[PDB]
Amino acid sequence: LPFQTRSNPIPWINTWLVSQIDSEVDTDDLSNFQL
Amino acid sequence: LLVTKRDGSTERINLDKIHRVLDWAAEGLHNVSISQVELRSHIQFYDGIKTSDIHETIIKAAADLISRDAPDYQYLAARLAIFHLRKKAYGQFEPPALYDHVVKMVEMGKYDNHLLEDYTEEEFKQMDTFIDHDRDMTFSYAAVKQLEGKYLVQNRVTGEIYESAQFLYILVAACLFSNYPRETRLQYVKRFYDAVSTFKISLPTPIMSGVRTPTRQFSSCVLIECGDSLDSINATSSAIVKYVSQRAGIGINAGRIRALGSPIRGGEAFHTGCIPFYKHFQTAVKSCSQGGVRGGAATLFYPMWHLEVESLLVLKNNRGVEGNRVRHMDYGVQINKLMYTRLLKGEDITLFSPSDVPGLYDAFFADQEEFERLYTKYEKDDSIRKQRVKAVELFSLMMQERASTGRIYIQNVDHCNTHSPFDPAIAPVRQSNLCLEIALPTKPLNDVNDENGEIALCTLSAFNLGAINNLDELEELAILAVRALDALLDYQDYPIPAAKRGAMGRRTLGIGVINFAYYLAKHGKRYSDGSANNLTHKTFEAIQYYLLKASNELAKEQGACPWFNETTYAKGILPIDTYKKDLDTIANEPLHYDWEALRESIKTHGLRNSTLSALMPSETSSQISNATNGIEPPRGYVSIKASKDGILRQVVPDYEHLHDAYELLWEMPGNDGYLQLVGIMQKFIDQSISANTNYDPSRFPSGKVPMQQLLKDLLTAYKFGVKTLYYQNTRD
Ligand SMILES: Nc1nc2c(ncn2[C@H]2C[C@H](O)[C@@H](COP(=O)(O)OP(=O)(O)OP(=O)(O)O)O2)c(=O)[nH]1
Ligand SMILES: Nc1ncnc2c1ncn2[C@@H]1O[C@H](COP(=O)(O)OP(=O)(O)O)[C@@H](O)[C@H]1O
Ligand SMILES: Nc1ncnc2c1ncn2[C@H]1C[C@H](O)[C@@H](COP(=O)(O)OP(=O)(O)O)O1
Ligand SMILES: [Mg+2]
Ligand SMILES: [Mg+2]
Repeated sequence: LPFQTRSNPIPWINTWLVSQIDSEVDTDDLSNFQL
Repeated sequence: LLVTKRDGSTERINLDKIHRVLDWAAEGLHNVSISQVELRSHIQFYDGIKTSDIHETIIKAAADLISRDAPDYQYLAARLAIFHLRKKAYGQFEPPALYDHVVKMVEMGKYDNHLLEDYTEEEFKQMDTFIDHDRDMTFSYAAVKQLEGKYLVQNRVTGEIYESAQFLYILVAACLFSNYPRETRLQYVKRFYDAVSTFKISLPTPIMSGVRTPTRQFSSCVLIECGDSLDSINATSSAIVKYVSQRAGIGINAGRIRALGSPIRGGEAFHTGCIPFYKHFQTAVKSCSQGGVRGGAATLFYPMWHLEVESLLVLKNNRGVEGNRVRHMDYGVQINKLMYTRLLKGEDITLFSPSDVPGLYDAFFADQEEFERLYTKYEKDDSIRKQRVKAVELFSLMMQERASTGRIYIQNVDHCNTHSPFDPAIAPVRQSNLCLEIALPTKPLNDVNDENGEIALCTLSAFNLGAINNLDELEELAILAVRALDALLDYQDYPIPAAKRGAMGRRTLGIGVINFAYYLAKHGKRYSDGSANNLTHKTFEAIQYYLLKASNELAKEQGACPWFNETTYAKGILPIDTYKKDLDTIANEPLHYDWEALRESIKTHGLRNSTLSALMPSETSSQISNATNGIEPPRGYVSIKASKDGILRQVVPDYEHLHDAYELLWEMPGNDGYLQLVGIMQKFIDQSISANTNYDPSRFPSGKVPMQQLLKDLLTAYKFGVKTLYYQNTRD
């Protein structure tokens, strides 16, 4: 490569170049819990 | 063709003037394009086009190019906008001298005249040496738009911007320490200016917007308690109106108002319900919410066992007549252990009007034992008007209204007094604020000027966790932050006497954190997996310890707060004693600081401030340092946030290096990992945390979010001692 690494200075050219809630509750499952 | 310069004169159109500016703003930046900005501007030239309109167009163009592939546009658009804002206030890029500017601004009535009374021209020129106007080149675009849109002193009818960013910083430092002794005044002014202008300390909207302006109100949170009387309702409405016009957000506690149908004056009148009064509180807020720094809002609180609770939960939903909807306020449902017990057992919950149950309300907050006694007693009393509801159904309604509206909040009132810095017998917490992170004592008012009432004010600030490189830097930061906020309490004005009484007797402060997600990314930890548990404990221990130590040393210098005896700190109790013991099963990190020696110094010399820590969302203020807001994980690598102009793109800090370390909001499998962290933080936080619950419907079978999960998460939040729950975000 003869030039320094560089980012694309015209990125816009690439356009042209490549073309309701589950209500159910289980209190026993909740009872398996200590506050 | 001709353009119209800023000074009115006209010259031949020259695109090289535009290349120069853009080349300047893009210098040093990686992967930006001068050509892109010019072409994406689609700048339509006409004869006589103003050169100011030209610049605003290329700012918008460069601002919308912020992306993952090109993050550095956040600084290209910022440097362009700073350049634009410099010309808007000064007519040039170079800012004037601090003295010449303050003189002109005090003369225009845009600054407070005390600036000339407290500082001499020799002192002002000495603070102009503190200023580094090149720190304007460290902002991101989102930061600059918040400065232009909210913070920088401006005219709200002209749109005329009056000051630069570094003048805002240095004068906030000058004013807050203006009342300091000459021997250490400019010493602190410089040190605090450096702290906030280099993003070690985050300052909230009212401080950024107001500290240096004539109208002195800088407390973000106003907490008003309403009694069950027209004189209190009138006083509450008047206090809301006063403080909403003063950059403040309101928290209303209308749980005492008797239910619909209750007798008035022994049956001379029929009580039409709470909702007609809630509508009055809403129009109080909305009457003068907008027009100032931003649109104020308010959150109303009521106990879950209230009789009208089934009608208050649905106040924000659209499906109903306007007579039964108060949509434009948020609501916080107050719950204690007994209410959750009824849910876990599948039993019922009895609803009372607070007027029919003597002492039941005060016990709901102060005395958890006495409440259960009165509750079951009144449940069996047949002479008391009551209403039984299946706890499974009442909770489903609330969590369902929390889901659809997103603004139905929850405050576990028993945790806010069992693990609080206040004695529930002396000064219980019966309320929270707009964003559910403030918990301070209140007493309702009889008049607008009732001396015996108490309105709770909290002044805020944040530590930038990304800005520190070692936790011991907080010791120095906590001193600077606490001192600045405490002197602010004496410096500002109080439109309501009862509010000044609370602010002066308790001197409550609320210092939080920002950039927490970037902080976990720098440590290679995540929210959900639980890898941040022990790190979070180590981090927030240092925060609270150095905050207490800073205010404890300040109590030595100027004396503890007048009502310090009402605090649990006065009795020698620390957060390390009253925290929720379930946290010990999710964190084995030990304490690292000498808490017992701090306990002795507090027992002896007291605390200048009754509260110090509270984790607020920092929705706007955190954007100044491009930090991830509060403790919430960023929504994306490039986040979309709102402003008065339009949408803003905000890159996560240090994106190029840490895009893998970040766990984005919707990359989290659930709330259990996050909620544990909030509980661990709450072990040390004086007040509360604006904790969000998040749900991705696509992560659930049949695409519907189960009520089982909404309740299981609400319980795991209480299990780890979480005081309050803020937003519930639902994806898409
Ligand atoms: N709908 C309706 N509500 C009222 C009326 N008068 C008072 N209220 C409400 C406001 C308060 O929440 C509650 C108590 O009102 P006050 O405490 O100002 O009335 P007062 O002390 O004269 O009688 P009290 O024995 O406390 O009911 O009733 C009325 O004429 N209509
Ligand atoms: N839209 C608003 N209007 C009025 N006050 C607000 C608003 N948003 C937040 N506040 C106040 O600021 C406090 C903390 O919220 P936060 O997001 O940290 O504010 P900021 O936007 O200044 O960072 C809240 O408790 C509330 O009192
Ligand atoms: N003759 C010209 N034709 C087109 N654009 C111009 C111009 N002169 C200046 N500009 C651009 C450069 C800046 O980005 C923008 C306004 O910047 P400025 O330096 O504050 O304005 P001015 O030079 O008109 O006082 O307008
Ligand atoms: Mg020029
Ligand atoms: Mg009365």
